[PDB]
Amino acid sequence: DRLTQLQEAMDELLEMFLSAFFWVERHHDLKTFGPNDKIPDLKADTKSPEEYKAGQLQLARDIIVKEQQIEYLISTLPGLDNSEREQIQLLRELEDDLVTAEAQRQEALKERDEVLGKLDALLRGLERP
Amino acid sequence: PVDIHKPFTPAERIQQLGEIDNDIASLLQHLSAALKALATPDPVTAFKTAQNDFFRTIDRIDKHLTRQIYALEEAGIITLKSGTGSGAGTVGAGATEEQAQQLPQPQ
Amino acid sequence: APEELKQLELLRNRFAQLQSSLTSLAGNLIRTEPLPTYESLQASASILQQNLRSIQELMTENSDIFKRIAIHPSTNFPGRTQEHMLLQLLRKKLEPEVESWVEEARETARAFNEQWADMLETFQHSLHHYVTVQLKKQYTVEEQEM
Amino acid sequence: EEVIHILSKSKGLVSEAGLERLARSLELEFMWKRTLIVAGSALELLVEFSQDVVQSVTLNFPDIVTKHAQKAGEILFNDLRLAPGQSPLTKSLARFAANFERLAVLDKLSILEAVADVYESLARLHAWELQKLREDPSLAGKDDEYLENLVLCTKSGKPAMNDRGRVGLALDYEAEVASWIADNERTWSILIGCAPLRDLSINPVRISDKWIGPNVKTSLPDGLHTGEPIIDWLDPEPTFIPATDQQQQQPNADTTTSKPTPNAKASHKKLDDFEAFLAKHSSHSGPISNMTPSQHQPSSDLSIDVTLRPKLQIVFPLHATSKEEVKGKIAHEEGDQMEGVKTEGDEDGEEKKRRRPQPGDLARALEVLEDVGKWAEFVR
Amino acid sequence: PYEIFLAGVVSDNKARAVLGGFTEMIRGFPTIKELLKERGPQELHNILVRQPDAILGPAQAGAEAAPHGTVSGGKPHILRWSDIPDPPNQRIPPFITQRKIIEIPDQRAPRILAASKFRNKSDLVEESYHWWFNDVEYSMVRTLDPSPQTTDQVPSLAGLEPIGDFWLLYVRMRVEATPDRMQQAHNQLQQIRDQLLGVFEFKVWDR
Amino acid sequence: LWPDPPAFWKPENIERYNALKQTRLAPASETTSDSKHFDRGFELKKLAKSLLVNYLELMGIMSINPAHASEKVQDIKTIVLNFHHILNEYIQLMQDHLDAKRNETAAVRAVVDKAKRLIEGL
Amino acid sequence: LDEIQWHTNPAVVGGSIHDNSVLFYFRESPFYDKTSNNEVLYQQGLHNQTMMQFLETLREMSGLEFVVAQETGTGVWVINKQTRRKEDEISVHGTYFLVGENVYMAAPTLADIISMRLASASSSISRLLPIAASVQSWSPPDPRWLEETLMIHEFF
Amino acid sequence: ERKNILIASIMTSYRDLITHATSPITSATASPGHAGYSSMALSTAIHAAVKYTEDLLSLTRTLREALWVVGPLTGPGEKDAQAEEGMAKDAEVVWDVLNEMRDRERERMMAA
Amino acid sequence: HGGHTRFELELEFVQALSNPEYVNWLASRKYLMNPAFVAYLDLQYWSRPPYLKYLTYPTALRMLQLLQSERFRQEILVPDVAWQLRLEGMKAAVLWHK
Amino acid sequence: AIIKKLRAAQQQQAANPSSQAAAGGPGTTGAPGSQPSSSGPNATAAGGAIGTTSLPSSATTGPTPSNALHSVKELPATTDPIKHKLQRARAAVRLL
Repeated sequence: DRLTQLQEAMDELLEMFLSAFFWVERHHDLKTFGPNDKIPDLKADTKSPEEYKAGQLQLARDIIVKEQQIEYLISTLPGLDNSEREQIQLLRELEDDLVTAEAQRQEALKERDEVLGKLDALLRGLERP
Repeated sequence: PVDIHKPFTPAERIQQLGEIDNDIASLLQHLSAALKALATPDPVTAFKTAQNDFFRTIDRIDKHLTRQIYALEEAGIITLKSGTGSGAGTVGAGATEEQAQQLPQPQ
Repeated sequence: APEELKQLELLRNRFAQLQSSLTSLAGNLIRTEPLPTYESLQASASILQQNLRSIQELMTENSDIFKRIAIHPSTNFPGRTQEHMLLQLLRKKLEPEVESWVEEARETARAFNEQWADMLETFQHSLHHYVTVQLKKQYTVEEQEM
Repeated sequence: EEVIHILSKSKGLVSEAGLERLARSLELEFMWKRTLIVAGSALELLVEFSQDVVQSVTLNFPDIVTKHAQKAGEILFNDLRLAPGQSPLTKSLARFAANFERLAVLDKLSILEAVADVYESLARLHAWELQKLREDPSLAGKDDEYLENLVLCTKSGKPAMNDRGRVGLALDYEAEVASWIADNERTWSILIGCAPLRDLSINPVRISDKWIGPNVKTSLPDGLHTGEPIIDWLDPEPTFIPATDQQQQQPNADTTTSKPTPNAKASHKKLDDFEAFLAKHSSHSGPISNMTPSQHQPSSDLSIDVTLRPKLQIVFPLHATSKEEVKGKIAHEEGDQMEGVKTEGDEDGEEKKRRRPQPGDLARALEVLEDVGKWAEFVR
Repeated sequence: PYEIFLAGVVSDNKARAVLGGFTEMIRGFPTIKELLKERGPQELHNILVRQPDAILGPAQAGAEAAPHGTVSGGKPHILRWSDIPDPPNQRIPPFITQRKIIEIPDQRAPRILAASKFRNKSDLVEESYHWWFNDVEYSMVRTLDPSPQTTDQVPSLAGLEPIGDFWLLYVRMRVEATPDRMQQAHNQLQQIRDQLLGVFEFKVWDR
Repeated sequence: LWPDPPAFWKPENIERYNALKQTRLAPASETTSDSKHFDRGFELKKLAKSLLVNYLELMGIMSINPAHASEKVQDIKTIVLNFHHILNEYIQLMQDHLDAKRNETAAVRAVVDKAKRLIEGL
Repeated sequence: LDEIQWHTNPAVVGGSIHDNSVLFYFRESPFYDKTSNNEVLYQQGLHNQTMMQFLETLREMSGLEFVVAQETGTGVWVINKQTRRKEDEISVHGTYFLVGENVYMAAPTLADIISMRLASASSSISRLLPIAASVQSWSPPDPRWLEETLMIHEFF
Repeated sequence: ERKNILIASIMTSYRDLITHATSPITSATASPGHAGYSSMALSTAIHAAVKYTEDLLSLTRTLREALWVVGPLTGPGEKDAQAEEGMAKDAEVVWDVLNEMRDRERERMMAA
Repeated sequence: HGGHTRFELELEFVQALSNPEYVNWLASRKYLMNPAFVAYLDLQYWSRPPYLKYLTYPTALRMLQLLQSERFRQEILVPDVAWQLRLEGMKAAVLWHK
Repeated sequence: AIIKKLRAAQQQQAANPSSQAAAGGPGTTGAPGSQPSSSGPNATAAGGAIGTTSLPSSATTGPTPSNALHSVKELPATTDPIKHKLQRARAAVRLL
């Protein structure tokens, strides 16, 4: 589960990168690129200039935490003896413990009602008046 | 007409109509053979004979029934009501027979 | 083309007569609770049989023209041809009973069974002679008076 | 009008509902605290403000008689105390009126009265008439009723006065620790009082110190005279007895059906009482219409008869020198449906006396016999 | 009086066949020979007589005379009769007659009223069968030609146009005071007419 | 179409098979009844969660046992694929590429540092 | 064997589904004529006339030809194939419904030779014996007393 | 009528039945479905040919089979047959009567 | 044989019938009419305790019972109900509806 | 605790019925006042009548409520029997 969410997050991070980079490129580059005196804006790609190279420190700072979140659940992994045979050895008792302690409570509902049923003939006929 | 003899014998006469039922039934025997013969891929009538058997039995039945019709004669109906539902018998005398039939008692 | 419009119209009329008779029978059945009369069923079956014969007759003499005839519609075709009920109208797939018909159990020694109108010849002879035979006396015994 | 007497007499029935003390016999008292005082005694009743609670009486100074008080309460109060069950509305003051009656008459005449009584000098006779019975029938208490042939007196037994006793219907016999007989048997009485006198043939009240000698041989002295002379007394009978036409020296065929109670006895017994046993004795046997038994009484009794195949029938005149005869016939733990029937031969007059006053001491204790001899039970 | 008669003729060419057919609708078949003596008055003295069309006729049952012959039967009470004519105004049921008639113990009162006004005239003698089933005197009678007058009837030939024993259904109830009974009789007659509509038919005819 | 079935084995005569197989005081009872009922009911309803805790322990042991290896294998694949067209030209500025490679390098380094410590057991 | 369609035909590649390139589906149909005028002219379409615009020219030739007649709700196409081997003598030897991206054709024998074998075979089954008995055979207290109380039940 | 329905039954039915040997035997060279049709022909012809209870009726219950006359009512003369045994006992009982009669006078003490 | 492989061919068939439209096709070819075929089918080596681990479509189990059910063969023969069978809430049935 | 007219007040007869009216010089001559006293006695009687009519229910018939009391006594006995049986059964129970 934890593994599932961390994996899918690590993957969707790539979709996030594609959403960021190529959309900021669609925000057409007003750069000093080396074409002639025609600022390449329409055919080779105003749009908000706040992300061309300022966004490389404006909007990526919005995502630095989104890329640091991954290491959080990394610490949450259950690191222990990979041969976990100890836990099953020590829990296999429970499969019989519950039934053994249960037999009493199983017979309880019925038999505690039955200590009353042995008398229920009278305990239910008594209401005569 | 009673050419040979009267020979009405109505009490016995019943036997004829009692036995015609056999011909009436065996009509179906005379029939089924025709289908059984036409089924298989047989001599047309040299293995059938059934058409002529059929016609013979039919004409026989018709003749006997007509002879019965004419042996009877009551013009369809006359004195229409309930035949002889108008009926009275001799049960009285039959019962009072006991006077003579019984009681030779002193002996 | 127009010369067979009367043929197809006669087909339609005879078919409508079939449907009318069928509906009348369906009504008369439930009109009462039990089997009304065996004779009613007899008469109705005969009725159906006559116009079944009618369709059967109308098939043969012009079958070949139906074979040559392809789809050549008129007066309503190009419009109503959206709804795919045309397949249902033209289901040439045989129904389970049409399939379960058994050409088997007859295929045995099949390919003759014709040339048996001599049967009908003998039958005509016998029946015609019987029509002549109406002598009341002795019912073909041909013996003594009585 | 002359009949106004009868008009007033016809309503001789008291209101009898309690809670209103209107005896009005010229007494005197006052309300709240209804204490009354006469020249004689005094009576104080502290009833509740709505009913009766307590009553007492002080016999204002006599003389000794004062000790005879303290029993008047347990008889008067015992007639107004009303809680046997519950009865707030039904309490008739008839018995209380009767008991109160016999004291106003004495207090109305006192002169400086209820002091002159004889019982003090009469109990000597009762104490002595037992020592005459040194013979020992081994009865242990039956002698006290055996003494009803001669004498017996008492003070305040049932009523609030002095009286006497005589034959008490048993005389011959009983575990029965209860007092069921005390309200079913009837010793009769002889009362005592005082009344104004009219005819000067009677001695006045002779105030007494002694009537009898110092040794009982049955002597009887008398009181003397002169208390500035006074007016004498009287005494009635409880159940007046009809005496025949004697007065010396002061057809009908009715029938009924009853149910006797025989359990097991001799050959054949009586039906009416017991004493018919010993009177019916000539010997151990031989009851063949002996026709002369004694049946001892102050006046003797008479004959008897019986038929054979033995439906009895008897006859009993009174041969007290008056000789009047009557008779009765008989026909037949369970009832027996006998046939009582009486027929008389002759008739005469009877007196039915209820009260006659005496001039002195002895004139009362002299005629007891003739009274005893006049019992005619005739159970019905 | 009053009654609800009905009649209809049949040819006796079929006497035995109709007797058979009538045997049931219960009993056998009794035969009775009867004679009559019609008389006519002269003096016209009518208290309860009404001579003009109510002339008198006595009827005498020659019971043994059937097996015996010549009529001498004064001992049987000769029932005298005097009736009204054919009353019109009703066709649902048949006519209802009013025939004042009574018998008397051989009373010569007939001769007395004759001496008064009447005299015997031509009269007849008839034969009859009476198959009384229940409440309806079903009968079949015929006046086999009695040329004599209250005597033997040797000729015994045909009597009228209706030659052949004529049938008669009589329901004699002189008490017509009960219209409920009258309507009930009408209903019963219609019912038996329906039930017998097979062969026997009947309506007013000519005597 | 469809690969209509190979219905070779088909019959009812099968005895060959099955031929070889032959080789004012009742309050006391009222109260004790209530008490026993309540105790039993509570104990039963509560301690059932043992099933859930055992399920969780088994599930965790499973999810860690083999899937850790699959993650440890798939992790470096992304880094190996990261170097698509990068070369030492400091053809464009590719500052985004350089900063990316730095960031994912740090991430992979952290992942590997976690992984080596993860397998404490042997 | 022309009752229902079937798909050995999953490719939409050839070609554009319209007047210009709708016939390629038949050109690669489950059944091809292999000898028609188009099959002997445009199979040489390499470096030559290879469009419906050119195909519209062949009626000029003398042989087996095809004609589109209808284009019908949304997709009703029909090919009226004929054999015009001679001058101007066509021989129609079968049409085809191309709607539903496959071929279809039926003869009007159906309309009778299915209705017969259905109606007769159906209606001929009602002859089961319904009941059988007669004089010979053709034409076939206390609990009985509760009914007399039914009406009085409601009355009272 | 009631004995001429015979014809309008026998002929009409059981000739029109045997004349349906033609319907199956017709030549077959044209059509494949008309057999599915012709099935109905025979499967109704035979259920028409089964029309025999409505003839056995008019055969057995012809008119009466038990009682044939317009029944009259007459009287027999056979009462004499019982009258003989009756008269015998009549003439015989008088013997028992006289036998009993003797018993009355049999008693005798002193009279004569 | 005429058919080479054995085991995978054994089990590919028994676990092939996942979605019903194919079995509707087969009912059209009326192999179910064959009593020998049905008797052979009532072929359940997979469902038993042994030879069960190998199966890898563990939702073609309800189908075995829905097929042993007699009338449901011809009932599903109808195409519309065969289609109506093609629907199930995978998501809602998170824990093996049965 | 009856609120009706007092028992003694409901005097059956006039104690001084004559009221010392003996026909002489000494006689009660308040004949009109005597009639007034009689009318006062009658008014007291009518007051007692009203108090009696309003006092008691007189349940049903002087015998019917007695029958009902017998029925109620039987019912009380039966009801007590039920509680006794219940207590005895409870005692027999509660063993373990």
